[PDB]
Amino acid sequence: STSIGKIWLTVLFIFRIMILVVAAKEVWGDEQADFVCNTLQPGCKNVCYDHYFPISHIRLWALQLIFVSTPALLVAMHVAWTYTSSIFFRVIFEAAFMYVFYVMYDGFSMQRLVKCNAWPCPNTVDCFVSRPTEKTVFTVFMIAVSGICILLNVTELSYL
Amino acid sequence: STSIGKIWLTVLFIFRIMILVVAAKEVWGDEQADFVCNTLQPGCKNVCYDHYFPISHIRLWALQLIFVSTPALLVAMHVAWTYTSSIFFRVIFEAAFMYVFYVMYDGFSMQRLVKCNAWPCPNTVDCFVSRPTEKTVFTVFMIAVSGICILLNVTELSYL
Amino acid sequence: STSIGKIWLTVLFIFRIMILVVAAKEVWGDEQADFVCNTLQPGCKNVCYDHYFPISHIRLWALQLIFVSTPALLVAMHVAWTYTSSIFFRVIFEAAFMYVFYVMYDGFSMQRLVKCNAWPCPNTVDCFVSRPTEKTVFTVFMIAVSGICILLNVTELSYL
Amino acid sequence: STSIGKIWLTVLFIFRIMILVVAAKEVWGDEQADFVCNTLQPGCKNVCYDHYFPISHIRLWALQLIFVSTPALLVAMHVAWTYTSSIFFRVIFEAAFMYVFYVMYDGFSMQRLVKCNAWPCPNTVDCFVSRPTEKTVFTVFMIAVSGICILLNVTELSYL
Amino acid sequence: STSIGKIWLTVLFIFRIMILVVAAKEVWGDEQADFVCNTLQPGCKNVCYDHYFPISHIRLWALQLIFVSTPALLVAMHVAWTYTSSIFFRVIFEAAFMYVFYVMYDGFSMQRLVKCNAWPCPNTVDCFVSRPTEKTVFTVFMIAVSGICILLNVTELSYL
Amino acid sequence: STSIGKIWLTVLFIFRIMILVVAAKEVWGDEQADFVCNTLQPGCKNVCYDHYFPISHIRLWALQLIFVSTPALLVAMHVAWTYTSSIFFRVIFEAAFMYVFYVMYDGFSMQRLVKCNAWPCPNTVDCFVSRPTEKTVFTVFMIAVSGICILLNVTELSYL
Amino acid sequence: STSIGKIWLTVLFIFRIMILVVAAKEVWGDEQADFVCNTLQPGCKNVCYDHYFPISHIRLWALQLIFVSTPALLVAMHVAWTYTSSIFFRVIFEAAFMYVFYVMYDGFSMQRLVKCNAWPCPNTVDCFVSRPTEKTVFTVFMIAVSGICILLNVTELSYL
Amino acid sequence: STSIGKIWLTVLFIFRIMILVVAAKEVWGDEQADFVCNTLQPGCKNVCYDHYFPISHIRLWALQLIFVSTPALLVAMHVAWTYTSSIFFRVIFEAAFMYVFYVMYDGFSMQRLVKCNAWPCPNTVDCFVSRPTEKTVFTVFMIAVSGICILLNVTELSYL
Amino acid sequence: STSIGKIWLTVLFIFRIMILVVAAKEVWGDEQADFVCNTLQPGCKNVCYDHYFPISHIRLWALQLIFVSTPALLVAMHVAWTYTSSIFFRVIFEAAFMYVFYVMYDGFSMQRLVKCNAWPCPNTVDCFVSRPTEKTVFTVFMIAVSGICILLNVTELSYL
Amino acid sequence: STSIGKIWLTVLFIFRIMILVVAAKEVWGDEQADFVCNTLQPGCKNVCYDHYFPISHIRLWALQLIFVSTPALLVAMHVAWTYTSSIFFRVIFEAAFMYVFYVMYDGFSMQRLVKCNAWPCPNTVDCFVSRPTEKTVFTVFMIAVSGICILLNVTELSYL
Amino acid sequence: STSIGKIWLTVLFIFRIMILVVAAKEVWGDEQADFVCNTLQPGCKNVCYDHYFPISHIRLWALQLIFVSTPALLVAMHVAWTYTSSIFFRVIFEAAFMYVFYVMYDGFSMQRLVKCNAWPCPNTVDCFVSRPTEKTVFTVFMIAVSGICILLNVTELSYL
Amino acid sequence: STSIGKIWLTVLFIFRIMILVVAAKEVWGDEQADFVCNTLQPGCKNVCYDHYFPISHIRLWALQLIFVSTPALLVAMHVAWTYTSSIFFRVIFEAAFMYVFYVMYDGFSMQRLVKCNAWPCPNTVDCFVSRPTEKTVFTVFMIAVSGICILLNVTELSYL
Repeated sequence: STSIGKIWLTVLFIFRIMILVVAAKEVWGDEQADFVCNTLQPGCKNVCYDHYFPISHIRLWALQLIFVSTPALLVAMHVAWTYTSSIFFRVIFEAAFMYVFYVMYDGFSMQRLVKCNAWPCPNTVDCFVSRPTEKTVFTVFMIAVSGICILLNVTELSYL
Repeated sequence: STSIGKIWLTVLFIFRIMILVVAAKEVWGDEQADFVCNTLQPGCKNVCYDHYFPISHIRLWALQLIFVSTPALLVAMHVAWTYTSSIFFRVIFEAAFMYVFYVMYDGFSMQRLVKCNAWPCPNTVDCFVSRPTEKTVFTVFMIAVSGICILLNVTELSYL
Repeated sequence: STSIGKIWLTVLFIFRIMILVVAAKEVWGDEQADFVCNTLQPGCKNVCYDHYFPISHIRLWALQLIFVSTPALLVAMHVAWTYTSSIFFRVIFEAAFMYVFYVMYDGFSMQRLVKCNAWPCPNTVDCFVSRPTEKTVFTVFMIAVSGICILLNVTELSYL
Repeated sequence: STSIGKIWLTVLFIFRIMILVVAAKEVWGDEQADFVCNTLQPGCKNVCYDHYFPISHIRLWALQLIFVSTPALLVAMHVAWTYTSSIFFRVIFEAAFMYVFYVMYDGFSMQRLVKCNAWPCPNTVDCFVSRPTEKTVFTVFMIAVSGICILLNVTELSYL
Repeated sequence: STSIGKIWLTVLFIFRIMILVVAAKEVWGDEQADFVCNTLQPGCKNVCYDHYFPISHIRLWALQLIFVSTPALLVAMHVAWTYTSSIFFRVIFEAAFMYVFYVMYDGFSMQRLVKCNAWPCPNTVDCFVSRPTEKTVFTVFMIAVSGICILLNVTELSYL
Repeated sequence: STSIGKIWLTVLFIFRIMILVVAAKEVWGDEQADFVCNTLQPGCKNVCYDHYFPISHIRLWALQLIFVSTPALLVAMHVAWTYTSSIFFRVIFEAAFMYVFYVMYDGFSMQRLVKCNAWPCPNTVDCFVSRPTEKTVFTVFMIAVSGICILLNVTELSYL
Repeated sequence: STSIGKIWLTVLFIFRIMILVVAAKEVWGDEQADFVCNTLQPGCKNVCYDHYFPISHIRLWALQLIFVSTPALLVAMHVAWTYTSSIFFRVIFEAAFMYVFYVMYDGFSMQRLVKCNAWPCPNTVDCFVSRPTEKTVFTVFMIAVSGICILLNVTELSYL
Repeated sequence: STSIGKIWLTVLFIFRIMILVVAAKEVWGDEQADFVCNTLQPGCKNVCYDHYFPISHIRLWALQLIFVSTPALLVAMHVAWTYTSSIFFRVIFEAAFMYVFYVMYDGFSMQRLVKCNAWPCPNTVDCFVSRPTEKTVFTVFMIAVSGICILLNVTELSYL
Repeated sequence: STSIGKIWLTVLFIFRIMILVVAAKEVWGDEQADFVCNTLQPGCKNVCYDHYFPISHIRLWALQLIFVSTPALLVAMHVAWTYTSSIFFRVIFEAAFMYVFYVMYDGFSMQRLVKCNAWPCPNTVDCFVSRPTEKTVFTVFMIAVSGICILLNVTELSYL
Repeated sequence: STSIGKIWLTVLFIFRIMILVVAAKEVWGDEQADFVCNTLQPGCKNVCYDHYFPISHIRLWALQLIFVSTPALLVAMHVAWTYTSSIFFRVIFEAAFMYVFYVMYDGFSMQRLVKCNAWPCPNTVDCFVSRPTEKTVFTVFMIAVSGICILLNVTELSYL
Repeated sequence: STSIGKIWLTVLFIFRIMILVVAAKEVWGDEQADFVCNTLQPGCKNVCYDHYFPISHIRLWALQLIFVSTPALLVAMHVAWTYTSSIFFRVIFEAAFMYVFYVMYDGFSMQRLVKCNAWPCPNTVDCFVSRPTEKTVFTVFMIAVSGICILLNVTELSYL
Repeated sequence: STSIGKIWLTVLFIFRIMILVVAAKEVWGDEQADFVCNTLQPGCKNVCYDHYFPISHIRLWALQLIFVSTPALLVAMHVAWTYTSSIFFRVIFEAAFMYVFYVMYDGFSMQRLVKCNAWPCPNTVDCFVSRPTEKTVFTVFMIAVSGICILLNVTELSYL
């Protein structure tokens, strides 16, 4: 009847791990040498990439998995009331990274072209990103599992 | 007499894993720097590659292995009627990825040449893909095991 | 007196694995960026490489190891007459890959130079392959163990 | 009431490890070929990089994890008074690496541009670093866990 | 008094493994892109490298470790006179690879420069090899352990 | 009172391992393509690098760890007076590699610039090395642990 | 009253010469190395340039000046009825080159961009011409003087 | 008293010629390959150069010398009232080219940098012109002689 | 009635000169650096150009003008029967160069593409020539004047 | 006794002409493509060259020859008191260009290296000029003849 | 009867001039940048070109025309026996340059390929010359006129 | 008997002119882009070329022709004792340039290789000059005519 969510959290936990490590260092790994900017100006590349990518998706997520897994290893070793507390933390972190995500990345749709008007860059330049479609797809999966994990976590935290 | 399919599913499960990991990061790994486009136009490469490859085969498959393996880890931990349910999910996911596959990739035959008429690209350009033959071959194996796994799954789900 | 072949099959099984993984991703890994074609024509490289290498040796072999190892994991889990059946499959697969091998690759001697007259390629071009000698050597070892495994398998399948 | 800090130290220990290994060889790994200097002068690159990066962050930290983990493996095997000693060492090392860190790296804010006036380099050149923002972020996390680990360690060493 | 050689063989076995894997894919891994030939002639590189390196040292050795380790896994599983037989094979293989080694590689001293007069190569060209000194050093260690393993193996096979 | 050194040797043994593997293939791995020589002369690079680096630090050390770890696996399996013998070997090897180290590498301070007057190289050329500072630092740590391990080993070998 | 046209013909004759030789080998001289085509395909340049420029303006004109000046040197040396004949030829040649001009060059407005779909050229490529504006301007001057020379020539040939 | 201007016109006529031919094909001759634009975009060069240089100064001037010299060769051959007419034409042409000059070229001060936002050019690019100072100087001389020639021509045409 | 041909020969003589010198060093001058061959093979360019262009058109013609003008300067200075002799030579030379022309150059139509299978050139390569159309046009003019000069020369040599 | 200076002025006039035209377009002609600046920054070349060379020596001189030759063609045609006037102008122009010369060019010694800190140029860059010695030499000759021409002109203008 | 040779010498004198100046700076002018050597070795080009071309044909000839024309301007101005003297010099110079020619240039047939084994050049390299055929042709013409001029000069010097 | 030298001076005067202008701008014209230095160091080229070529031969000579021709135009216009004076100047200038020549250029033999150790240049570099042989040859001719002109000039100045 209740606490099926424990299962679903384990399922989605392992799921998220596998979604990352498989596509982890085989999608975004090449996202420094594949940022073709249409200029001879040295440095404009690194500037624009730092501009539109303060953090790469995979790092944010990996952190999110840690901060959301930390209450598990927290509640495991407590002694040799706390349940609901660790679970509430498990809500708010998740929600936080989702927020930060949408703020840094207007929506869940990578734009093929990105303009750029930083300093080394003389004027508005046109820099191209790698495989925006596919990254968008993986975003949709991980935000989806995020929303699920939230909703379950909220419901079973509402057990009264 | 029946439930030999449990064996065949384990066999083909491990099989599919081995078919991937062996040829996984040793076939498609070089499928970004081996997409020779016949133009000086910057960016046309990444655009055309994103066009004809929203997702690389191996990612789709890896997902398919997860969504089809999830009902196993689901049914394993249930308590400390559901059988047929997890099995039916195990059908529909498999079939789904096969459909998505054929839609994104007209048939199971990579074309050596691909034309391209996106934006950075001035007109219809001629971009060449890497090793289309061999990838086609591996597609045939994995779709084949897919069809098998379906057919078994349907039959033994038809046990009445 | 008999079924020493079980040992020899285990020995050669592990042997073949070790011959691969050692020289696996340390010989053929560089066999895309080391296919020097004497032309400016874009794409002629990928075309000619796909022409004379529909599959790289290591993939064929890896498959062969799987299809020949599958009857082992097959016979292991059967219940919780079949022996000779799994063994006969173990013959015919092995023989098949040897045939396919010799057909795709006229004999067991990589030619240093390969001509090529596909479409992007204007006329007969001269493309050079990497380390043909050494690959030939490893072919000789793996076909050799193949012939051995066949001969043993046939003899002990002839036990009557 | 007391020695909850043992937990928190294990938690943050494993935490720090995971923060590193995830972003370890996927952030700073490319920090040699992504140091774009605006000069033709050979060697000025390596000179300026050695100048402003005598050590890369990750090495310093990794050492810090070892010197701070060494008193654990020290106190574990002692026989087959020392507690407070190993703990005090565990304070002073941590504090030391924090100091060294702030000295080598004026504050916790990587500057996008760095000037350079070493020998091969004719005059003040303008060299650009990769992803200064993101590295700054990870610095903030690891110094943060550092300050926590200090404060706990000091308090529970003040148990009297 | 006798069969100390069993120890010494285990010691040197593990030794040889460690000498390889450490320097294995960190010395010879770059021995394709570091074969600087002083010509514009396409292909002359791959030709000359195949000429003076039919096999790279590490492959020969790895094989030698397998053929010399095979009699161990052979004698281990025999039943569920042979001792001296497996040991004699263990002699002759070792000696064989030492012979093949000295034949392919005149002595144990890599020459910095190598001339080359194959076909694509118009005339005698001057091709430079990478780090000949260091490879020579590792040759000396592995041939040394080889000679030791031989001598022990011969003596204790002479036990009468 | 005595044989605390057994602990300290285990501590520093594991320490040295961790100092290597962490910074092992993440510092010196790029020390072939980062040896910028100020000449068009082909080959002068490989010549000068072989000149001033007959061996890279990490190899020497790795060997030293093996030759110094070999008396441990030696004394472990002796039967199924020797103590002091294995320990004395454990002294002299350590001291040897320290000597060889200082001879090949005048002191423990990598020079940023290195001149070179070998054969392909027309005259005294100016070749630049990568990150000399940081490598110097790691040298200081490993020689330091070396001196410690010596001093302990000598003292407890002086137990009488 | 009449034969002012003799003057005007001398005036415009010398004029046309000066308009050419001044801008002759200082405008169109660089119209081979300034035909930037957006493709790597060898030869597509020369093909497209030959396509849209069977003849460069200046050659056509120079010929026109010769064929229109030939009746002058013709009528000069006749002996040591013909007047109207040489004059009529002087009309029809002029008119002819004007026609040929407008046919080869749709109007008197060089287009900045020119597409091209010849053979070496894979598909419709985008080739850019040099200084189309300025050449258009000089066309307007020379066609203008052409129309004048015609009109005068016709009128004074209509003297009856 | 009057018609000193005939002298001054001959003086300045020959002057202008000499100012051109000396600096003619030794200043602006290199003004196609010295228009460094900060972009990889093919064609943007020719576009921007055609934009800000519909005509190069020297052509405009050369024309002006012809149209202003034409009334001289006109008045010379008139027969074998007209004076003031040829002189008035000699005014209005001169004034015209001065006007056209100032319109095409905002003032007599070449700007070192010129932005550009034409079609091939993705956005506002920064293109650099060659030796803007020196060309400005020669403009000042030729406009100066122009103003003089005007003023004299007007005065002596005002002879009544 | 007769010897109008003297005029026509002077006319066409001066004509041919003017057709050359105008288009002389402004068409074929760039016919060495505009022979784009689709190969990296050094030297294949010069080989193929020497193959299909033993002589450039303009040289052949220039010679023809000299050998055909030599009988004029011959007959001019004879003293201080011969007429028909110098005229007959004037026929046969002209005819000769026309023959040689058609032999070296199959017809009067330059082919855009030329294949080439000389020695440095590995196989049949595809080399592109510059402006084949326009050169063909000038050939048609000069062969045309050649045929005229012949026909006149033959007729008036047939005066009897 | 007097007006030998007329001779000396003709002598030095023709002299100066010959000194220029010989070394004119054979020294400074290559002074745009031989201004090697040690930076990748586009445009910094043209900027720095315009900075330190507002005018090339030869232009200044050529002007000086014209303004100093203009009083000759002035005094020649005066009619069909003025002597001293044209001669005084002949002094002041000469002196003027000498002044302007020394101002633009600190002394008569071209510096091999020139630093530069204009806008595109990030900081003080090091740009190298071509053949500074030789240009200095020719400066010394032309300033020398200048001083002579002055001194004579002043003396014979002081005839009273 | 005699001294027709005066004519023939004038004819061939002017002839030789015209053969040169036409093909003079339009054949050998590009014979420095069209000497494609198949090596990366800097300098080997200039070395090999200096080796096989101590002097270019056209220089030798031009000298020969001067030394053979000098006795004409010699005999012209003698006063305001010598005839035969100037004529004999006119023989021996001509013959001399023919000898020097054949010595420097084995025969009158340029070889397409030339090997080269000078110092910078590591070993026998293969350098390709430009248009060897055509230069050979012009050699044949000029040596031919040389032999004629000799034979006439000898005969009419044999007038007795 | 005497003043044949007037002839010989005219002969050699015109000779020297022709030797220059023929080989003038067709030998040394390419002596800036053909100074191949074996270094990446920017600027070292221009430095070394300025070092070993403060002046190119042809300039020195051209000056020498002017200073030695100036006494001719001097003595021509003297009026509308001086003879020996102009002739003595004609000696000393000639001798001077010969001296300066031998000083700047150790002897009359251009060395193929030239070392260089100026400032930008890090150490002794190896720079290669173009066609040293041929330039040496022309030096021998012009110094030869120089010595002749001297000797004649001295003798006939010794007429008493």
